[PDB]
Amino acid sequence: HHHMRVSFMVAMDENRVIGKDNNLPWRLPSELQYVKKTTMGHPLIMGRKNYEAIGRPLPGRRNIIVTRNEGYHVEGCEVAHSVEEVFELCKNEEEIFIIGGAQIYDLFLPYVDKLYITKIHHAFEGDTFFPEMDMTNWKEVFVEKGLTDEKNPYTYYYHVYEKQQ
Ligand SMILES: NC(=O)C1=CN([C@@H]2O[C@H](COP(=O)(O)OP(=O)(O)OC[C@H]3O[C@@H](n4cnc5c(N)ncnc54)[C@H](OP(=O)(O)O)[C@@H]3O)[C@@H](O)[C@H]2O)C=CC1
Ligand SMILES: COc1cc(Cc2cnc(N)nc2N)cc(OC)c1OC
Repeated sequence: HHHMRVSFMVAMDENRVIGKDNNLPWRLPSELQYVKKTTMGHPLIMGRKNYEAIGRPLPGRRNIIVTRNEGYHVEGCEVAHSVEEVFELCKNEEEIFIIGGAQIYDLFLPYVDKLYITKIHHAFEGDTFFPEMDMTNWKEVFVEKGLTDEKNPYTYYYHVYEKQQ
Protein backbone atom coordinates (compact mmCIF):
# COMPACT_ATOMS: atom_id res chain seq x y z
CA HIS A 1 0.00 0.00 0.00
CA HIS A 2 2.74 2.46 1.07
CA HIS A 3 4.72 4.26 -1.68
CA MET A 4 8.20 4.60 -0.16
CA ARG A 5 11.07 2.13 -0.53
CA VAL A 6 11.58 0.40 2.83
CA SER A 7 15.29 -0.33 3.34
CA PHE A 8 17.01 -2.13 6.21
CA MET A 9 20.37 -0.83 7.37
CA VAL A 10 22.20 -3.34 9.53
CA ALA A 11 25.67 -4.37 10.67
CA MET A 12 25.95 -7.90 12.10
CA ASP A 13 28.62 -10.48 12.93
CA GLU A 14 29.10 -14.11 11.87
CA ASN A 15 26.17 -15.26 14.03
CA ARG A 16 23.94 -12.22 13.30
CA VAL A 17 24.80 -10.39 16.56
CA ILE A 18 23.89 -6.71 16.39
CA GLY A 19 24.29 -5.64 20.05
CA LYS A 20 25.69 -6.38 23.50
CA ASP A 21 24.24 -4.51 26.53
CA ASN A 22 22.69 -1.71 24.40
CA ASN A 23 26.03 -1.21 22.58
CA LEU A 24 27.69 -2.02 19.30
CA PRO A 25 30.11 -4.82 20.30
CA TRP A 26 32.67 -3.30 17.87
CA ARG A 27 34.14 0.14 17.10
CA LEU A 28 34.14 0.75 13.35
CA PRO A 29 33.98 4.52 12.64
CA SER A 30 34.39 3.86 8.87
CA GLU A 31 31.28 1.64 8.96
CA LEU A 32 29.32 4.41 10.60
CA GLN A 33 30.52 6.78 7.88
CA TYR A 34 29.16 4.38 5.23
CA VAL A 35 25.82 4.47 7.04
CA LYS A 36 25.88 8.26 7.06
CA LYS A 37 26.73 8.38 3.31
CA THR A 38 24.10 5.81 2.36
CA THR A 39 21.19 7.30 4.34
CA MET A 40 21.85 11.03 3.80
CA GLY A 41 18.60 12.89 3.35
CA HIS A 42 16.30 9.96 4.11
CA PRO A 43 14.36 9.30 7.32
CA LEU A 44 15.84 7.02 9.95
CA ILE A 45 13.45 4.69 11.75
CA MET A 46 14.65 3.23 15.01
CA GLY A 47 13.28 1.65 18.19
CA ARG A 48 13.24 3.61 21.45
CA LYS A 49 16.04 1.41 22.89
CA ASN A 50 18.12 1.84 19.73
CA TYR A 51 17.62 5.61 19.95
CA GLU A 52 18.53 5.92 23.63
CA ALA A 53 21.71 3.87 23.10
CA ILE A 54 22.52 6.29 20.24
CA GLY A 55 21.73 9.20 22.63
CA ARG A 56 21.07 12.21 20.34
CA PRO A 57 19.37 12.96 16.95
CA LEU A 58 21.70 12.88 13.95
CA PRO A 59 21.59 15.96 11.64
CA GLY A 60 20.28 16.37 8.07
CA ARG A 61 17.65 13.62 8.54
CA ARG A 62 14.19 12.99 9.92
CA ASN A 63 14.83 10.86 12.99
CA ILE A 64 11.83 8.72 13.84
CA ILE A 65 11.64 6.87 17.15
CA VAL A 66 9.25 3.95 17.59
CA THR A 67 7.67 3.41 21.01
CA ARG A 68 4.42 2.39 22.74
CA ASN A 69 4.89 5.26 25.20
CA GLU A 70 2.21 7.88 24.30
CA GLY A 71 4.04 10.59 26.28
CA TYR A 72 7.53 10.12 24.84
CA HIS A 73 9.12 13.23 23.29
CA VAL A 74 12.66 14.07 22.18
CA GLU A 75 13.85 17.52 20.98
CA GLY A 76 14.32 17.49 17.17
CA CYS A 77 13.00 13.95 16.68
CA GLU A 78 9.59 12.68 15.56
CA VAL A 79 7.76 9.93 17.50
CA ALA A 80 5.63 7.15 15.99
CA HIS A 81 3.72 4.44 17.85
CA SER A 82 3.11 1.85 15.13
CA VAL A 83 4.24 0.77 11.66
CA GLU A 84 1.24 2.54 10.10
CA GLU A 85 2.00 5.81 11.90
CA VAL A 86 5.53 5.65 10.52
CA PHE A 87 4.03 5.04 7.07
CA GLU A 88 1.83 8.11 7.64
CA LEU A 89 4.75 10.32 8.63
CA CYS A 90 6.70 9.04 5.64
CA LYS A 91 3.91 9.04 3.07
CA ASN A 92 5.70 11.36 0.61
CA GLU A 93 9.24 10.03 1.19
CA GLU A 94 11.07 8.24 -1.64
CA GLU A 95 12.89 5.87 0.76
CA ILE A 96 13.15 5.20 4.50
CA PHE A 97 15.85 3.39 6.50
CA ILE A 98 15.08 0.99 9.31
CA ILE A 99 18.19 1.14 11.46
CA GLY A 100 17.18 -1.14 14.37
CA GLY A 101 17.10 -2.63 16.81
CA ALA A 102 15.90 -6.23 16.84
CA GLN A 103 12.26 -5.56 17.82
CA ILE A 104 11.99 -2.79 15.24
CA TYR A 105 13.53 -5.06 12.59
CA ASP A 106 10.87 -7.73 13.34
CA LEU A 107 8.22 -5.01 13.08
CA PHE A 108 9.13 -3.93 9.52
CA LEU A 109 10.30 -7.38 8.33
CA PRO A 110 7.19 -8.00 6.20
CA TYR A 111 7.74 -4.68 4.35
CA VAL A 112 11.48 -4.60 3.51
CA ASP A 113 12.41 -4.14 -0.20
CA LYS A 114 16.16 -3.57 0.11
CA LEU A 115 18.81 -4.86 2.45
CA TYR A 116 22.04 -3.11 3.46
CA ILE A 117 23.89 -5.63 5.61
CA THR A 118 27.43 -5.17 6.77
CA LYS A 119 28.87 -8.58 7.57
CA ILE A 120 31.72 -8.59 10.12
CA HIS A 121 34.14 -11.52 10.06
CA HIS A 122 34.31 -12.10 13.83
CA ALA A 123 32.22 -13.89 16.48
CA PHE A 124 31.27 -11.38 19.16
CA GLU A 125 29.68 -11.90 22.52
CA GLY A 126 26.19 -10.43 22.14
CA ASP A 127 22.59 -10.49 23.36
CA THR A 128 20.61 -8.96 20.46
CA PHE A 129 20.43 -10.48 16.98
CA PHE A 130 19.43 -9.64 13.43
CA PRO A 131 16.34 -11.82 12.73
CA GLU A 132 16.45 -14.76 10.32
CA MET A 133 15.00 -14.13 6.86
CA ASP A 134 13.67 -16.26 4.04
CA MET A 135 16.02 -15.16 1.23
CA THR A 136 13.80 -16.72 -1.48
CA ASN A 137 13.21 -13.94 -4.08
CA TRP A 138 16.09 -11.88 -2.75
CA LYS A 139 19.15 -11.23 -4.90
CA GLU A 140 22.55 -9.94 -3.75
CA VAL A 141 23.39 -7.02 -6.06
CA PHE A 142 26.47 -5.48 -4.41
CA VAL A 143 29.41 -6.52 -2.24
CA GLU A 144 32.58 -4.61 -1.36
CA LYS A 145 35.40 -4.97 1.21
CA GLY A 146 35.12 -2.45 4.05
CA LEU A 147 38.15 -0.46 5.27
CA THR A 148 40.30 -2.47 7.71
CA ASP A 149 42.94 -0.34 9.42
CA GLU A 150 44.27 0.62 12.82
CA LYS A 151 41.06 2.53 13.59
CA ASN A 152 38.82 -0.21 12.15
CA PRO A 153 40.37 -3.49 13.40
CA TYR A 154 38.08 -6.15 11.87
CA THR A 155 37.41 -7.61 8.43
CA TYR A 156 33.99 -6.62 7.12
CA TYR A 157 31.99 -6.42 3.95
CA TYR A 158 29.21 -4.20 2.63
CA HIS A 159 26.46 -6.38 1.09
CA VAL A 160 23.26 -5.18 -0.60
CA TYR A 161 20.20 -7.27 -1.47
CA GLU A 162 17.09 -6.42 -3.50
CA LYS A 163 13.78 -8.30 -3.26
CA GLN A 164 12.47 -9.53 -6.63
CA GLN A 165 8.89 -10.44 -5.49
N1 LIG B 1 24.52 -3.34 14.54
C1 LIG B 1 23.27 -2.97 14.25
O1 LIG B 1 22.70 -3.24 12.98
C2 LIG B 1 22.43 -2.28 15.31
C3 LIG B 1 22.47 -2.67 16.66
N2 LIG B 1 21.48 -2.34 17.56
C4 LIG B 1 21.56 -2.79 18.97
O2 LIG B 1 20.38 -3.53 19.29
C5 LIG B 1 19.83 -3.13 20.54
C6 LIG B 1 18.46 -2.47 20.34
O3 LIG B 1 17.51 -3.46 19.97
P1 LIG B 1 16.35 -3.87 21.00
O4 LIG B 1 16.92 -3.94 22.37
O5 LIG B 1 15.59 -5.01 20.43
O6 LIG B 1 15.39 -2.58 20.96
P2 LIG B 1 14.70 -1.69 19.81
O7 LIG B 1 15.64 -0.75 19.18
O8 LIG B 1 13.98 -2.53 18.83
O9 LIG B 1 13.68 -0.86 20.73
C7 LIG B 1 12.69 -1.56 21.44
C8 LIG B 1 11.60 -0.55 21.75
O10 LIG B 1 10.83 -0.25 20.60
C9 LIG B 1 9.50 0.02 20.99
N3 LIG B 1 8.60 -0.94 20.34
C10 LIG B 1 8.84 -2.27 20.12
N4 LIG B 1 7.79 -2.81 19.49
C11 LIG B 1 6.86 -1.84 19.31
C12 LIG B 1 5.60 -1.85 18.73
N5 LIG B 1 5.13 -2.99 18.23
N6 LIG B 1 4.84 -0.70 18.68
C13 LIG B 1 5.36 0.47 19.21
N7 LIG B 1 6.62 0.48 19.79
C14 LIG B 1 7.36 -0.66 19.84
C15 LIG B 1 9.44 -0.15 22.49
O11 LIG B 1 9.72 1.11 23.03
P3 LIG B 1 9.19 1.56 24.48
O12 LIG B 1 9.64 0.58 25.53
O13 LIG B 1 9.70 2.94 24.78
O14 LIG B 1 7.68 1.51 24.41
C16 LIG B 1 10.61 -1.05 22.78
O15 LIG B 1 11.10 -0.90 24.09
C17 LIG B 1 20.84 -2.18 21.17
O16 LIG B 1 21.66 -2.95 22.03
C18 LIG B 1 21.67 -1.67 20.01
O17 LIG B 1 23.00 -1.44 20.42
C19 LIG B 1 20.39 -1.62 17.14
C20 LIG B 1 20.32 -1.21 15.81
C21 LIG B 1 21.32 -1.54 14.90
C1 LIG C 1 23.61 6.35 12.48
O1 LIG C 1 24.76 5.66 12.97
C2 LIG C 1 24.64 4.69 13.94
C3 LIG C 1 23.98 3.50 13.61
C4 LIG C 1 23.82 2.47 14.54
C5 LIG C 1 23.13 1.21 14.08
C6 LIG C 1 23.74 0.68 12.79
C7 LIG C 1 25.11 0.73 12.50
N1 LIG C 1 25.58 0.25 11.33
C8 LIG C 1 24.76 -0.30 10.40
N2 LIG C 1 25.29 -0.77 9.24
N3 LIG C 1 23.42 -0.38 10.60
C9 LIG C 1 22.87 0.08 11.75
N4 LIG C 1 21.54 -0.01 11.96
C10 LIG C 1 24.31 2.58 15.85
C11 LIG C 1 24.99 3.73 16.31
O2 LIG C 1 25.46 3.81 17.61
C12 LIG C 1 25.02 2.92 18.66
C13 LIG C 1 25.19 4.86 15.33
O3 LIG C 1 25.81 6.06 15.65
C14 LIG C 1 26.94 6.22 16.52
